[PDB]
Amino acid sequence: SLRRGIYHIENAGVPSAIDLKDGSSSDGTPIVGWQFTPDTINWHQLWLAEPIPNVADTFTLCNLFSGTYMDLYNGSSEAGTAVNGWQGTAFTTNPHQLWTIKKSSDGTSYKIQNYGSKTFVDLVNGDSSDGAKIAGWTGTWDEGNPHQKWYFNRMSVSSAEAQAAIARNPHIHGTYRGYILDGEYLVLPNATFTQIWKDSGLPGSKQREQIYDCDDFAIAMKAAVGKWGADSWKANGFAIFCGVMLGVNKAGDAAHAYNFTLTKDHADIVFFEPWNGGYLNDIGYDSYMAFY
Amino acid sequence: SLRRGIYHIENAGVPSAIDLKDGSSSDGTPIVGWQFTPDTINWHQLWLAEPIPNVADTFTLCNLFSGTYMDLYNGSSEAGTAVNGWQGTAFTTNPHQLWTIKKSSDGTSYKIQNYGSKTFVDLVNGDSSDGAKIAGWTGTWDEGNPHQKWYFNRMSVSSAEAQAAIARNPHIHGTYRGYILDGEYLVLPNATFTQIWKDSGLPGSKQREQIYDCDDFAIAMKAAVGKWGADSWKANGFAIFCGVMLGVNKAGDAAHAYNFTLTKDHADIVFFEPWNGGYLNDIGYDSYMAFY
Ligand SMILES: C[C@@H]1O[C@@H](O[C@@H]2[C@@H](O[C@H]3O[C@H](CO)[C@H](O)[C@H](O)[C@H]3O)[C@@H](O)[C@@H](CO)O[C@@H]2O)[C@@H](O)[C@H](O)[C@@H]1O
Ligand SMILES: C[C@@H]1O[C@@H](O[C@@H]2[C@@H](O[C@H]3O[C@H](CO)[C@H](O)[C@H](O)[C@H]3O)[C@@H](O)[C@@H](CO)O[C@@H]2O)[C@@H](O)[C@H](O)[C@@H]1O
Ligand SMILES: C[C@@H]1O[C@@H](O[C@@H]2[C@@H](O[C@H]3O[C@H](CO)[C@H](O)[C@H](O)[C@H]3O)[C@@H](O)[C@@H](CO)O[C@H]2O)[C@@H](O)[C@H](O)[C@@H]1O
Ligand SMILES: C[C@@H]1O[C@@H](O[C@@H]2[C@@H](O[C@H]3O[C@H](CO)[C@H](O)[C@H](O)[C@H]3O)[C@@H](O)[C@@H](CO)O[C@H]2O)[C@@H](O)[C@H](O)[C@@H]1O
Ligand SMILES: C[C@@H]1O[C@@H](O[C@@H]2[C@@H](O[C@H]3O[C@H](CO)[C@H](O)[C@H](O)[C@H]3O)[C@@H](O)[C@@H](CO)O[C@H]2O)[C@@H](O)[C@H](O)[C@@H]1O
Ligand SMILES: C[C@@H]1O[C@@H](O[C@@H]2[C@@H](O[C@H]3O[C@H](CO)[C@H](O)[C@H](O)[C@H]3O)[C@@H](O)[C@@H](CO)O[C@H]2O)[C@@H](O)[C@H](O)[C@@H]1O
Ligand SMILES: [Ca+2]
Ligand SMILES: [Ca+2]
Ligand SMILES: [Ca+2]
Ligand SMILES: [Ca+2]
Ligand code: NA
Ligand code: NA
Repeated sequence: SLRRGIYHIENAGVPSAIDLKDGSSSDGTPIVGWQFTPDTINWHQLWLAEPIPNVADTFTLCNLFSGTYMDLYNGSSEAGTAVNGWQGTAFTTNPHQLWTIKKSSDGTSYKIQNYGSKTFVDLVNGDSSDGAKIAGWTGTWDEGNPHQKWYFNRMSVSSAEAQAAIARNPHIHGTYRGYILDGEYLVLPNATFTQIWKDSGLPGSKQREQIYDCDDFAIAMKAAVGKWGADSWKANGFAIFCGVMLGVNKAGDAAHAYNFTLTKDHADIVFFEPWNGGYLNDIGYDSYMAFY
Repeated sequence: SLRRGIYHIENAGVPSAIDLKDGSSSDGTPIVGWQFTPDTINWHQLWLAEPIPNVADTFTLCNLFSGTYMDLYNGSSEAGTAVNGWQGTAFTTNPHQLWTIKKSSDGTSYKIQNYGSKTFVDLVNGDSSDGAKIAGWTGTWDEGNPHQKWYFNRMSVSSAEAQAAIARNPHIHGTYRGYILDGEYLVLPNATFTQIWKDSGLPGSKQREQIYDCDDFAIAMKAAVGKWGADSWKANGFAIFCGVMLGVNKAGDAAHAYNFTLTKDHADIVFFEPWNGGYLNDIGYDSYMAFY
């Protein structure tokens, strides 16, 4: 089954993503095909998939920016029926907003079936245009039709995935303890991570003994990413990935506080130095504590 | 010996504190007697005492606000010599800024002797006026003269004192681990702690599942106290006390993140709820992790 998480949903036939037009929270805002930039935040094109209990392979899809739900208009089974953003809730019984999401016949892309209508999310005519209609359409689970096939490009990690990435890092002290704060995290491109750092005001902060030293920089950077999360997204039920670590050098006579993020493939952590905005595979310390 | 730490220095004869006039960083700013309010930050009346290596019971005294040092003018041994704020460094060899500080004959108050002149810090005539002259004056270590006797009212804790306060709290989980970030901390009155909370903007923050929940509130409050430290004080070599704790309820099926501060007597911790600005002796959780 598709994991709970945040997805960038990309048509299998043409490089168009599922896009809530202008990110509007208005009821009945069109959901359309739109081009995208890899290794960015695609602000209108992120979807939180929430599994429904006691309904196999069935989800709500909440737009991360608008906090509104992918909705088949009046649940109609007519081919060409509008797919829109609409107000709802994560565990609604409204079948207009319930979507069965299972692998296509190519074993990699998915099809997205409305739970009520049993019709499929369809990029009409495979139109690659920006603002191309997406509709509910007749189809089958097994057919090759790329209009109705969608890559779910996973943008989030579970706490368990983050814990795995840390555990397979070689720069962890024997005495390490990790403290998990949330359940599901949006992984930032370094470009975005860096922009939050710049916007924090840390780049202009002076290192001062105890009163604003490494621990103040690291905790300030985490607070700044936390604030950016709440201020940026209207959806709930996830966090933004930004770690704090305390580390000790090899000689065991110097400690340091710093941040860490995750690679694009979600497999490994990268250390961030909030003094100078550097990314390092080796920051010259072994982490004895992390919270994230 | 007097501990390294931050002190509010209060005359034994009249309720006047040692005050750097208008907190000015200007060289030659008068240091004067001035009245004070207990359980506040007395902005111009806090002094960081830094022990000198290989000189017994001898210190620099740095004004926490100005970052300038208590200085006997031209190191003169003449009675009535000005005591001023002056630019210097924590481990200076300038005897104008070096002060031997040992218990008076009453065993509770101290006398403050210039290391160069061997004359004593004197509230001239015991004048209780706001802006009364403080000078270097002839005297002895043993005499009762209250003009030259000074209570060192300790405003800071060592990391060891903070660790003791946590350890004698009854709301600590069996699995607790504590992570120490700095060495010496200014303890805030609750009135000040509360004001930093209000000024953070947290009072108007909405609790949102994962994206701005208890851990975001607690880390935001710590960052806010860290920022207030750096922005408020020009001295270095200390931090502001504000803790983060993670806790678990008695049933072991609910966790919470929150802050903690220290009592006026520095002996115990008090829990702070950054959701609503409440202080609690029991927040209904046992702490399994803290960083401070
Ligand atoms: C190029 C075209 O592809 C397929 O048609 C699609 C449509 O496919 C879907 O709807 C049709 C009925 O209209 C049928 O139910 C099919 O099984 C289902 O996948 C649909 O995707 C529309 C809207 O984008 O575009 C095309 O018309 C195929 O059936 C056609 O023969 C033809 O090869
Ligand atoms: C009331 C007064 O108290 C004492 O005199 C102090 C001064 O005391 C100090 O200086 C004197 C010499 O002027 C002497 O060296 C003494 O041992 C030393 O403590 C001084 O504090 C000034 C400035 O505030 O005020 C008083 O004059 C005492 O010696 C006097 O006899 C008298 O009791
Ligand atoms: C918030 C906004 O984001 C961008 O504009 C969006 C646009 O974003 C996508 O398409 C553009 C080209 O139009 C790029 O490929 C981006 O990488 C995509 O994410 C669409 O989502 C449309 C339709 O909803 O809305 C626009 O606001 C960007 O161009 C803006 O400057 C701005 O940052
Ligand atoms: C059958 C119908 O179901 C609900 O109305 C849906 C509507 O539902 C959502 O939005 C409305 C406000 O328009 C309410 O907030 C619901 O709580 C939401 O779930 C949308 O799905 C639209 C667009 O497809 O269709 C309506 O039929 C319900 O509110 C109605 O009373 C009625 O039961
Ligand atoms: C920063 C400033 O602090 C207060 O004024 C100081 C003053 O503070 C002390 O004396 C006042 C009465 O004048 C109260 O007792 C305070 O509790 C004391 O801390 C002195 O330090 C003088 C001399 O240096 O400077 C003033 O600025 C306060 O009254 C101001 O509103 C302001 O907050
Ligand atoms: C003997 C004298 O000592 C120093 O001058 C002090 C002076 O020292 C401090 O302030 C000056 C600037 O005025 C420098 O930054 C020093 O580094 C500071 O330690 C003050 O103590 C004043 C007031 O009592 O007295 C001067 O004598 C030194 O700079 C001189 O060259 C000279 O060696
Ligand atoms: Ca949480
Ligand atoms: Ca610090
Ligand atoms: Ca530190
Ligand atoms: Ca959180
Ligand atoms: Na399910
Ligand atoms: Na010493």
